Amino acid sequence: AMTDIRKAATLVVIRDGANKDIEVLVVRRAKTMRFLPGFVAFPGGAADPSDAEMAKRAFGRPVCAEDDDDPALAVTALRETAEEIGWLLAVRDGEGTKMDTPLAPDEQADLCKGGDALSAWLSARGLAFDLGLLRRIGRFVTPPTQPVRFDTRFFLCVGQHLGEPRLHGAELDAALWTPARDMLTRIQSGELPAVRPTIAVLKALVACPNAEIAMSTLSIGP
Ligand SMILES: [Ca+2]
Repeated sequence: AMTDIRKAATLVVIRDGANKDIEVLVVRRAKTMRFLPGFVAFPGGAADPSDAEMAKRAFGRPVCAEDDDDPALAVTALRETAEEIGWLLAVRDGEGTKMDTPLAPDEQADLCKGGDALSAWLSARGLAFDLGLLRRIGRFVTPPTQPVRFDTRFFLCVGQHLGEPRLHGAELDAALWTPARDMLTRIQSGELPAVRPTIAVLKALVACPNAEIAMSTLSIGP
């Protein structure tokens, strides 16, 4: 009756792909999940307390940040992405050297234990996120007609350097780089379910000529 509106964030990782179309990392929730089984989405999830702590050690600020919680939510998005697909995006040290390697299976497994695992892994290394590599592209609150509600902050970043996503555990049954047009058609046709914000991001990416133009202009309006 008095539904929690859960703060969350999602990361839309893109690259310039085949046929001059943008490609994006998507994941699919396993049929065994209790909430939204089989839904396609981008990596993301609920805010954790260590997210704002890591944001205070971060470099820079998200492009098109408008609110005081944008740095913490950018971190939420980056953390959830590392847990889901095994890559830590936008990491650097004090000298500006970028991390460009994936997490080993064991480090991804350790990050999925939750708590302050990511904050600890970064702080043992003197590393932090460069939030300047993310663009705030939207904010969506689930309609009050829904029994489970989120207030989700969407960020965009470019992953032209990334290899393949790697899963940990059973929550997701698939993860891949897909042209945004391909995925959109599959949702519009009814083949795969997706929440409204997911569709609206895919349509924005399809209208966009390339990843540089997206990092300069992308915005999802309700
Ligand atoms: Ca997640």
